[PDB]
Amino acid sequence: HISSQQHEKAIKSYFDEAQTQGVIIIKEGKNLSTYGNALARANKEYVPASTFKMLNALIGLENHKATTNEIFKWDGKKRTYPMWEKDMTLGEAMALSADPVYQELARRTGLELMQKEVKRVNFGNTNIGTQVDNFWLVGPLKITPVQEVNFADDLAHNRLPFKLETQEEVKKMLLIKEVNGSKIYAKSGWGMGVTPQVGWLTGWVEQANGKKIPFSLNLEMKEGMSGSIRNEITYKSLENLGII
Ligand SMILES: *C(=O)[C@@H]([C@@H]1NC(C(=O)O)=C(S[C@@H]2CN[C@H](C(=O)N(C)C)C2)[C@@H]1C)[C@@H](C)O
Repeated sequence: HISSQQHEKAIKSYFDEAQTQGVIIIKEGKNLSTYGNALARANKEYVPASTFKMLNALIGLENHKATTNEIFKWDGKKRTYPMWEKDMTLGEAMALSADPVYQELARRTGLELMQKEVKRVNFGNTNIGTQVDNFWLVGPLKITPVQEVNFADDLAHNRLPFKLETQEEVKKMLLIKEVNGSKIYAKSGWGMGVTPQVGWLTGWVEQANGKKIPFSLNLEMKEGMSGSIRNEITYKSLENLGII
């Protein structure tokens, strides 16, 4: 009974109140809905940053460069964040968004196979350039919020061109929240070495009844913003719309 004008206003205000510019795309069935305080971002290209980890893991697992219980050892070198200084599975690394593990996995895949697989699944502008272990951070790979939500929709419904088992193993890594019999699966992203900086949270909601509603939030991150503003705007938006 809440008007769409009111939903649009409330979700715009969540971005306004985080002092950022952003959009959140929701897809119900085949219909895309765009909300937020910067709608024109929906079809603009940004680096995928750590959202690329979902496809890196699909490619690595499909091509047997890793398994889901293999432990990627910390090599003992200092990492940007102390929580990355430990040994972890692809799964743990997904939740911590640990770039060093994903960089190692990309190097096992190698530049040639990586290029072929990123073209094969049709991700973003599909260009990875000549450096297998940084193309998702500063270019040249870019992707729009519409393309990210369509990727999430594909993964949520096992539609990507990988085995069903590869897709389920990656999906199991992405569970971030359970809210009233609803499950939220998502990957966050924060591209710090592009200007302006870009924040992402892309995934889907699995409702109690089995329906999956994919989303993609995309915003401008600014110095001394907390990463958790991405989750908060998302949960508020999905709750406002009655998806969770
Ligand atoms: C991916 O985009 C980069 C990493 N991704 C994230 C993220 O999406 O939050 C971070 S932030 C890093 C992870 N956990 C630490 C933390 O204190 N929290 C935000 C919970 C800091 C990285 C920048 C990746 C390419 O570096």
